[PDB]
Amino acid sequence: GDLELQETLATEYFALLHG
Amino acid sequence: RTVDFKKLIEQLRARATDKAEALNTVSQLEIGAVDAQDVTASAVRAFVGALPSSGYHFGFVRQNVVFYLLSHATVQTARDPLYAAEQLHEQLDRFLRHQHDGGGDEDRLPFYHNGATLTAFQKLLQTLREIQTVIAEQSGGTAGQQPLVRRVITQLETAATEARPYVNCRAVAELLDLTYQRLIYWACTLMPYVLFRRDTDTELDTVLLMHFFYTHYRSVNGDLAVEFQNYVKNSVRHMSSFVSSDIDGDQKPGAEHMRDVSYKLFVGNLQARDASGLMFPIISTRISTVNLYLSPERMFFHPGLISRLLSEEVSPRANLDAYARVCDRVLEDHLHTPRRVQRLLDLTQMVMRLVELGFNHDTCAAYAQMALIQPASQKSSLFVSEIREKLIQIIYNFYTFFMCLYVYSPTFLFDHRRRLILEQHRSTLIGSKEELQHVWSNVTLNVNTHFAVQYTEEDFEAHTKGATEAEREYLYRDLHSKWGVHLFTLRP
Repeated sequence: GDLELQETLATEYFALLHG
Repeated sequence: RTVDFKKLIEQLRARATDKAEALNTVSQLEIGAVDAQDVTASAVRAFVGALPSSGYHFGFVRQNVVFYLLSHATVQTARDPLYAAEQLHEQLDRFLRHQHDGGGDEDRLPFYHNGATLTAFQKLLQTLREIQTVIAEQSGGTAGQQPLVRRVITQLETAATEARPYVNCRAVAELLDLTYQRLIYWACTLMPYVLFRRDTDTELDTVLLMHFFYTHYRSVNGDLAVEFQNYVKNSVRHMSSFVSSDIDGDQKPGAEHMRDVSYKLFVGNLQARDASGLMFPIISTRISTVNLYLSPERMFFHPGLISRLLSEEVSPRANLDAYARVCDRVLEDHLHTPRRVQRLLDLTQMVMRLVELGFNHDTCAAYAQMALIQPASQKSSLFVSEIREKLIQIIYNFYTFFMCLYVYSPTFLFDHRRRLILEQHRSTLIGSKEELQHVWSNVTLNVNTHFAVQYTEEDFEAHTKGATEAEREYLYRDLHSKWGVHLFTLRP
């Protein structure tokens, strides 16, 4: 359940980039 | 979100003896998304073969692999919602027939089953087909009416309540969101012009309403130009009453933004443009002529007074109780709306009554940017400052509502996007300031009121009426990954 947290954090980082 | 499930099949049958690796792989497949075209009968048949164990979730997909797959598949990336969806549907039909050859029964809870999943999915595909056909037929291809709009939104809400139990699937959610975005974008502009006309309106009020209608909706309404041309010549002794000399036209504040809408009426044709940047006589934005020549309720259609009131450049001697009472009335009327989630028909009615107020999304944004452009410190009376803060309230909640309506959908993805939307709108709307605390609370209340998507705990209990202690785990995990909140705890 750690790699899924990695992917969620990466998606949040991409969302911050988009913002 | 893309994940190549073929390499996932490679991983699955490379390490089929380990349950943990298969569970991890199916987990990132669930959080990931798969193209429909990449899915064939052989593909997910090899998916089944690569994990022939049936521990808890492996068995769960043995009974309900179709529903699990459609809960995470993506179709929008390949620009073929209906086509890829139906291709996926017939290959899943092949899957269901293969399983029926293996054996067929309505095992577990009858609410969800592979055959039931296929039936629901094909019903959804049909509804998508009528949605596309009605959009194509009532838009006249690629470019009264009110009862027709009411009827069509009635069949759309019927299809919605048919598909209401199926919201927690990524493919279904994105299809529904796309359909609703299309329908809302279509309906926001296709509103008629019956309610603008009234007896107390003057010539300036009606012509300004008509400019707003033209700049807001011109797709298939081609009779406007002739009516405007006739109305210009009918009111020959009227436009000269509230117009100033061209020498002192552009110098007065607020008229610079009004020049675009003004030249449209001066030239005599909305199709004309002020490309040369020429100078034309300017309607007097001063309230001394405004109150005498137009009704106060139509002020938001008039950009000059909005700009001047936000800029606080209006003389204190000038009377402004007209828009004061008008804005108080509209604010009280719109705040008193119930907190309950308005129905799609009710949402459309409230959107069209908002449009009747002249609040256009582009106009709202372009005239709300100046509110932060305007200086914070200025010399003013009490009531003008109250009007400016109420203007901030109304305009900014309208802007947030519209920018959230364009992505509105009764699905988890709308909330997932709207949390970040609210964060960005907090960072931009308020910045580091504090005097926007109460307006921010009101805006949050409005956005959580009109756009509230609600999932019932009893709805999930029906979702898991026959599900045993095993299937709760991954269903709850998917719900948490989608919504992002620990929205219940299962303690039977």
